[PDB]
Amino acid sequence: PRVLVTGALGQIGTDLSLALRDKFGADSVLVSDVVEPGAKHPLAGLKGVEKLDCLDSNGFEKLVKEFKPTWMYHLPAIMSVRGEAEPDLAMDINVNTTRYALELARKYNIRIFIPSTIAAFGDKCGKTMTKDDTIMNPSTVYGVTKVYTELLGTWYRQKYGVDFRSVRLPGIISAATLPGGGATDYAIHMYHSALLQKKCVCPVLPYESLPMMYMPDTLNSLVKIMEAPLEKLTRTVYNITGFSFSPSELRFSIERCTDRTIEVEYVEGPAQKIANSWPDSLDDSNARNDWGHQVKYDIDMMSEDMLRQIPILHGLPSL
Amino acid sequence: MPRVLVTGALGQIGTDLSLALRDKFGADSVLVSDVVEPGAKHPLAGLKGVEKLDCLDSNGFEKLVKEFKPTWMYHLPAIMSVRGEAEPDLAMDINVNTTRYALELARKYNIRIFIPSTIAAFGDKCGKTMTKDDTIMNPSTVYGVTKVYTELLGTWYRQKYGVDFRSVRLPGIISAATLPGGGATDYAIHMYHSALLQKKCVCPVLPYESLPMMYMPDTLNSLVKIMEAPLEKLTRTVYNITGFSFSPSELRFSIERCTDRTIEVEYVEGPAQKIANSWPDSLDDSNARNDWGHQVKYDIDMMSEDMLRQIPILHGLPSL
Ligand SMILES: NC(=O)c1ccc[n+]([C@@H]2O[C@H](COP(=O)([O-])OP(=O)(O)OC[C@H]3O[C@@H](n4cnc5c(N)ncnc54)[C@H](O)[C@@H]3O)[C@@H](O)[C@H]2O)c1
Ligand SMILES: NC(=O)c1ccc[n+]([C@@H]2O[C@H](COP(=O)([O-])OP(=O)(O)OC[C@H]3O[C@@H](n4cnc5c(N)ncnc54)[C@H](O)[C@@H]3O)[C@@H](O)[C@H]2O)c1
Repeated sequence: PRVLVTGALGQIGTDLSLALRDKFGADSVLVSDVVEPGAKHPLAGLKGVEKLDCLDSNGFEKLVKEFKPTWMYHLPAIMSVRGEAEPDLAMDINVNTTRYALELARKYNIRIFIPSTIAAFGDKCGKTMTKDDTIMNPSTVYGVTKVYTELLGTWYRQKYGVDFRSVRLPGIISAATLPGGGATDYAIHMYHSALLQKKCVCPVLPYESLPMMYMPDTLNSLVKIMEAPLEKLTRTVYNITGFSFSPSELRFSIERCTDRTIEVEYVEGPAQKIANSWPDSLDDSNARNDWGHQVKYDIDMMSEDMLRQIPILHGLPSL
Repeated sequence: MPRVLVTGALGQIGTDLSLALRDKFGADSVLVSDVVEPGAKHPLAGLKGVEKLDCLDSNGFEKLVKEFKPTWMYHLPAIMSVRGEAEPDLAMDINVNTTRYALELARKYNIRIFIPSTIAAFGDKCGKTMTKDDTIMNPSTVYGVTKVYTELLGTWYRQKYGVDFRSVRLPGIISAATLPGGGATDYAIHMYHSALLQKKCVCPVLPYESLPMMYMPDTLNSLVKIMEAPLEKLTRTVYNITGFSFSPSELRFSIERCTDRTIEVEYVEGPAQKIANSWPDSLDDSNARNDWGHQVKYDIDMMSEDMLRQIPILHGLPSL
């Protein structure tokens, strides 16, 4: 198994690149992104890290000819909040990079994973335990580009036999990457605020529940789906979930683990109208039955690990 | 009176729509455009307000919009379902990129913009009988895929920027003015030609494959009416519409009534069959009916009468 990763230096890529390196060995894994890893970044100095802009189809093909992958994880995308503000970049990146990856997957017989997202759903999905097949009316361009990713991948599978595999990831929580202005990124902010003992200004409303998953469960699942025999897969795109929580549910969790009250004021920002159009929870029975998707962390296990790791990885005050 | 721009105008839909808009609103208020120039027997040859514009040329597309200042736009170019399976790269280039440019232009210059979708946007999980406006969409062609994209992108432009994006999922459209090509629903137009010529029709769709269809006069009344409707009457951006549903053998019987003779039709399955089979047999268009008055005058025999009489006149095929 020779594994190419594109968009490999962001939140998912960082940890997935290390996980795959450890399992199949550094010589069987090639990691690429349009930027280079910074000095403090976990993949710096390592070899088998390349620069590739996936918008350059010929460059893309060049790397694939040379490395001869049997597997590819295609991760570059502009996500829900950023996309609303830079839609042109969203459409370019999410539509065209994906187009080229699937064309290379067809031509060089690569098994290709491209993640979708709960942002592919909108307010007609059926908000409670959303099924794998339902109405898709996303309210963000990111979401729109991901419905397209899903349909087009599945068409490549039917038409050419391309082994296209995908999951709808819930919001993903990890320690290793600092927090942005993204929709589910408030969770990652509250951990940091609690460690610094500062005011958390949470843009998502206190009782807005969302499906979420902690990264080690995400890594197990992204490898497991791709190791599975094709024969076992009754579909190309699967909901997976970890657990649903609201920001008040997260604040509690963090208080139980720090034995100290933390400071949260809830003032809505752009993430709230977005999150509200998403499902509260997913039905992932198909992923469970077909290829063994499973979850070992609950919200309190995750907080304990997050409150330990953040001080180690970014020097915030330990607990 | 609106100022209407039509892109993709020389094709099957464009030809008859362009003429209708010219009649109704004045030739002065209608600009139409296409990547090629019209050939001399084309109904739009020799007419004013007919330009050459490649919609993949964003700069060029913008320049014409700037000069003309439309208030409405019908953005028609696409690669359709049978051709798209064979030329997928072209389908994705046309169907995605021109659409993107159109919407940006609609936003930027305040255009009410119509972009047709299709029954081909549905697949075999849609609910095959009397399919709803809102249902599972799992199209089994790249065209279908790009049209789901078009539906959702346009909708997002309505929500995010206030763009008055409007659309319908057209069924198989039947018209006489345009010579039939290789597409799925076009077996129907060929069968009218084979009958006037008294030649074999080798049909690549299987005889009992029912599909939603509509006759051009009705589709024209609907295309104009959806665009005249005031925005507050529209409960949604994308509407199903149909005329009536028929299979190849139904169409053959209907031609045989009018000709009072037998046609020869042999069924040899082609690539149109699998595609067509994944589409709805019929659609629920109640929302379109209630919201903006979508209505239908022709049935299959009114349609055959008119096709068999019109094709000779328009194209010199043997009469009656
Ligand atoms: N993190 C989440 O909570 C989450 C949730 C659901 C789905 N996903 C999906 O997982 C994938 C990865 O998400 P992430 O959280 O790692 O995002 P991220 O923004 O953290 O990482 C994205 C990486 O893509 C790179 N990139 C941008 N343009 C590129 C280009 N033209 N060529 C090559 N690389 C380019 C960026 O430099 C960055 O390293 C995306 O498709 C995303 O939609 C993520
Ligand atoms: N005809 C049907 O039964 C049917 C059904 C459903 C939806 N539609 C939609 O209606 C639209 C028009 O269909 P049609 O049947 O008239 O198609 P057609 O193929 O007959 O006509 C297409 C026209 O678009 C033009 N074109 C191609 N590339 C172009 C470009 N880059 N810039 C400008 N023009 C370009 C072609 O020259 C042609 O004149 C399509 O979006 C189609 O999906 C048609």
